Amino acid sequence: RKPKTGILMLNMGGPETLGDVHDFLLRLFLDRDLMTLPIQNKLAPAIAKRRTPKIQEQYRRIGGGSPIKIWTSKQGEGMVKLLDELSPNTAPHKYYIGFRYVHPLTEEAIEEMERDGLERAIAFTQYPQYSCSTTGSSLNAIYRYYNQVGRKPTMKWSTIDRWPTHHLLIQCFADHILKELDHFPLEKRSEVVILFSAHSLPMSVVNRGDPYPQEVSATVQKVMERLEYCNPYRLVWQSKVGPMPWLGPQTDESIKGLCERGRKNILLVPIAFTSDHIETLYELDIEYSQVLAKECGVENIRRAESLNGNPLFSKALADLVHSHIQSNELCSKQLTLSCPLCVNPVCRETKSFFTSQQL
Amino acid sequence: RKPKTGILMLNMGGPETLGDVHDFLLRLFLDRDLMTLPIQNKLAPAIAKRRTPKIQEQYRRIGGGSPIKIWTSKQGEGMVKLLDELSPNTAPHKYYIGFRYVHPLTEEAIEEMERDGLERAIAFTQYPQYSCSTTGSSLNAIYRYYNQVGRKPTMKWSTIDRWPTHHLLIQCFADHILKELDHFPLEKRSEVVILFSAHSLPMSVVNRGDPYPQEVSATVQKVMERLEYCNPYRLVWQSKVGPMPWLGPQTDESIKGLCERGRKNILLVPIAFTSDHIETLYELDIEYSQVLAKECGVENIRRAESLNGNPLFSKALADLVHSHIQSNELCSKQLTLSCPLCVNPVCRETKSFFTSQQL
Ligand code: FDE
Ligand code: FDE
Ligand SMILES: C[C@H](CCC(=O)O)[C@H]1CC[C@H]2[C@@H]3[C@H](O)C[C@@H]4C[C@H](O)CC[C@]4(C)[C@H]3C[C@H](O)[C@]12C
Ligand SMILES: C[C@H](CCC(=O)O)[C@H]1CC[C@H]2[C@@H]3[C@H](O)C[C@@H]4C[C@H](O)CC[C@]4(C)[C@H]3C[C@H](O)[C@]12C
Ligand SMILES: C[C@H](CCC(=O)O)[C@H]1CC[C@H]2[C@@H]3[C@H](O)C[C@@H]4C[C@H](O)CC[C@]4(C)[C@H]3C[C@H](O)[C@]12C
Ligand SMILES: C[C@H](CCC(=O)O)[C@H]1CC[C@H]2[C@@H]3[C@H](O)C[C@@H]4C[C@H](O)CC[C@]4(C)[C@H]3C[C@H](O)[C@]12C
Ligand code: FES
Ligand code: FES
Repeated sequence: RKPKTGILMLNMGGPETLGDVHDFLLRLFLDRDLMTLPIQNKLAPAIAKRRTPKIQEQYRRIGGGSPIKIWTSKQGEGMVKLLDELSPNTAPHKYYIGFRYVHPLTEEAIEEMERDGLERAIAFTQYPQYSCSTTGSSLNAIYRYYNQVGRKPTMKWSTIDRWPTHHLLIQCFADHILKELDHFPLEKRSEVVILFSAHSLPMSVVNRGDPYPQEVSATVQKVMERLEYCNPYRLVWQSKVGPMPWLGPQTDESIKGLCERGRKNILLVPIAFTSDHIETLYELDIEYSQVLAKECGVENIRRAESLNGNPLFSKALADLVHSHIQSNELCSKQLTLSCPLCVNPVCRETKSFFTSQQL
Repeated sequence: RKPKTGILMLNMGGPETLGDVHDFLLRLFLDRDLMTLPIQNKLAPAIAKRRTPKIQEQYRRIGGGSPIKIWTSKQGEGMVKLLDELSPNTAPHKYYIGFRYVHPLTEEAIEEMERDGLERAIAFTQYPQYSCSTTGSSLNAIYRYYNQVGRKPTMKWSTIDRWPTHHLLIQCFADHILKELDHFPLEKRSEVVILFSAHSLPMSVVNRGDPYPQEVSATVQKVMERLEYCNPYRLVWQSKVGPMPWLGPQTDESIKGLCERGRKNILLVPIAFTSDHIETLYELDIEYSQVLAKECGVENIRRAESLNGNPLFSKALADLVHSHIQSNELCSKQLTLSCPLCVNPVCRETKSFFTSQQL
C-alpha cells in the first residue's frame, strides 16, 4: 500500500565519512539562516577548505564519521511501526530524512515526498528545543524550496517545531541519568554533580530573542523534577567557536572549575540532541573526559548515554506525531511569534507558510 | 505567648522615602557578594553620591518611595496567620524582615530573632529564583553576621533558598496574566504577545555559572503550561546598567522590536519579583509603557499585576514553610553546589553553615 502520511525528520546531519566533511562545511557556511558574511559565495568555500582538515581529524578520532543517519533511521523505523498501529486512518506512514547540510538534503526529501504522492507531510524537527539557527533554518529551507521551485505543495503541510518538555522525552533522559549514576562508585554517588550540556549560541543570536536557552532550561527543570533533585546540577553550554561572545558558562571551563573546587565526580548530560554525534563522541568523550578531566585531576567523569536506540524514545516520537495529527495543529503557538529583533525576512514567510495551510 | 519559630523574609528592599536613596545605594555598592570593585570602601560612597539624584527622581515619579516593605509586611502577616494553624507544633510563628540594603537590615533582624529567644530560624528568600547576586548575597550576610560577632547562633537555622516552580506561585502568575488578558480589547486578545521580564545579569555573572537564568526560564515554562500556551511569549531581561555586556535581549529593545514588526499588543509580566517595586512602577509602567510604547506606535501595552496582596500568594508562602518544616530539609540540593567558577570564598562557608546545622 502506497504511503499516505510522510514524516520529514529534520536535523543538521553530519558527514558520514571523512570525504563528506568538505561539502558539509561548504553548505553550512553558505547557510544565510545560520550566518551572514561579506561575499559569502566566495568566502564560504574558503572557510570550508580551511576547516576541513581539522574537522576530518575530529571525525577520524571517533571512528571516521557521524552516526547521526544510523540513529535517525532506527528511530524513524520504530516511529513508523508504532504510528501504523496508533493511527490506522493516516496509515501507511513513511519517514523521510531531511538533513540541512548533507545528503539526503531537506530539498531532496521534499522532492521524494512530492513524488511519493502523499496526502500529508509533517515537518518534524529532531531538536526538542527551538533555535532559529537549527529548527528555524530547517523550516526556512522548506519554505524556500517551494518558493524557488515556483510551485505550491501538492500535499498538506504542518510542523512539530518544538517539544522541549514532552513527557516521554523527559523519562528517557531521567532513565539514562539514573543508569549512569549506577555506574559511579557507590561511595561517590551522592557527591556526583550533574552538568547538563547543550550547544552554546553566539550572544548576537541570544540577544535578538532566540527561544532556545529558555526551552533548554525547561527540559533541564523537568528532568530534575522527575529525578527528585537527587543530585545538584548546572546547565552549561558547549562548543563555542571563534573569539566573539557566546552564552556561557562553557562546558570545558565548568569541568575545570568544578575540579579545582573539589567537585571531582561529574556526570555530563547532553540535553539538546537525541543521538550521539561529534560533540558527544569527540568533544565530551575525548576532549573533556579523557584529556581535560585528567589534566584537572577528576576522580570520575561519565556521560549519560544518548537516546539513540531506546525504544521509549521512538515511542515519544510516535506519541508526538499522533498527538499532532489528533490536535489538527499546523504549528506551535510559539512559532507564530518571531524573535523581537529578527532581521531575517524569510522567518515571517515560513511562519505564514505553516499557519496558512489548508486544514 | 512568646514566638517559637522565626521566618526571616529576605529581599534587597528599597528606599521608603527619597531621603533613604543615598544610604540604600551606599550599602548596595559596598556589597562584595554583589560586586567586586578596587578600593571598594572608597569608591562605593562616590558611586552612591553620583547616582542618588537619578534614583531619587525615579522614586519621585512613582509617588516618592518603594512599596516593598508594605507588601512584604502584608505577605508576612498572612503567612504567619496560616502557619499557626498548619503547624501547631512550631507555633507561635513570627516573621522578620531582613532587607539587604535598607532598614530593617538582615543583621538587625538576626539580632532581633536571637533576643526573641526562638527555637528555630528559617532564612526564607523572597526571590523564587536563585541568583548569587540576590539570595546568595542575603544568605552570605547571615553567615558573615555570626562570623563578625564572633558568636555561634542560639537557634537552629535552615533555608528555603529557592522555589522557582512552586505550584501556588505558578497559579498566582497565571491568574494575574489571565486577569490582565481580560483587560485587552476582546478582538486583540489572541494577538497579544506575552513578554516575561526578569532583571538582567551581567554576562560575567551568567558565565561563572549563576543558576538564575535557568530557574527563571523554568518559572516561565510552568506558567505557560498552566496557561495552555494560549498566547506566544518570550523571556527577556530588564534594566541592564552601564556599558558592559549583560544577558539579553533587553526588555526595552524587545518592546521596540515587536512594535516595529507589527506586534502591537503586548502584555508585560514581571516574573522574578513577588511585589511592585521601582522597576515595575517606574521602568515598566512609565518608561516602557508610557514613553517608549507611544514613541513606537503600540496599540495596547499592559502589565500583569504584581503578586502583592493576593491571598493565594500568602498561602504559597505558608505551604512552602510548612513543607520545609515537615521535610526536615536544611537547604535545597542546589545550594550544595557552588557556581563552577565561583571566586567568592564566603559562598562555601555559607553553604556549610546551612548543611552543617544541628538537626
Ligand atoms: C551561529 C551558530 C549557532 C549554532 C547553534 C547550534 C545548536 C543549537 C546546536 C548546534 C550544533 C552543532 N553545530 Fe552549531 N551553531 C552555529 C554555528 C556553527 C558553526 C560556525 C559550526 C562549524 C564549527 C567549526 O568548527 O567550523 C557549527 C557546528 C556544529 C556541530 C558540529 C558539526 C560537525 O562538525 O559535524 C554541531 C553538532 N555550528 N549548533
Ligand atoms: C551585578 C548585579 C546583579 C544584579 C542582579 C539583580 C536581580 C536578579 C534582581 C535585581 C534587582 C534590582 N537591582 Fe540589581 N544586580 C546587579 C546590580 C545592580 C546595580 C549596580 C544596581 C544599582 C543600579 C543603579 O541605577 O544605580 C542595581 C539595582 C537593582 C534594583 C533597583 C533598586 C532601586 O532603585 O530601588 C532592583 C529592583 N543592581 N538585581
Ligand atoms: C561513530 C559510530 C560509532 C558510535 C559509537 O560506537 O559510540 C560508528 C558506527 C558505525 C560506523 C560506520 C560504519 O562502520 C561504516 C563505515 C566503515 C568505515 O570503515 C569507516 C566509515 C563508516 C561510515 C563508519 C564510521 C563510524 O565508525 C560509525 C558511524
Ligand atoms: C571559526 C571561523 C573561523 C574560520 C577560520 O578562519 O578557520 C569563523 C568564520 C566565520 C565565523 C562566524 C561568522 O562571523 C558569523 C557569526 C558571528 C557571531 O558574532 C559569532 C558567531 C558566528 C557564527 C561566527 C563564528 C566563528 O567566528 C566563525 C565560524
Ligand atoms: C509607590 C506606592 C504605591 C504603589 C501603587 O501605586 O500601587 C505608595 C503606596 C503608599 C506610599 C507611601 C505612604 O503614602 C506614606 C508616605 C507618604 C509621603 O507623602 C511620601 C512617602 C510615603 C512613604 C509613600 C511613598 C509611596 O507613594 C507609597 C509607597
Ligand atoms: C553604573 C555604574 C557607573 C557609575 C556612574 O558613573 O554613573 C558602574 C560602577 C560600577 C559598575 C559595576 C562594577 O564594575 C562591577 C560589575 C562589572 C560587570 O562587568 C558589569 C556589571 C557591574 C555590576 C558594573 C555595572 C556598572 O557598570 C557599575 C554599577
Ligand atoms: S531570527 Fe528568530 S524568527 Fe527570525
Ligand atoms: S558566586 Fe555563585 S556560589 Fe559563589
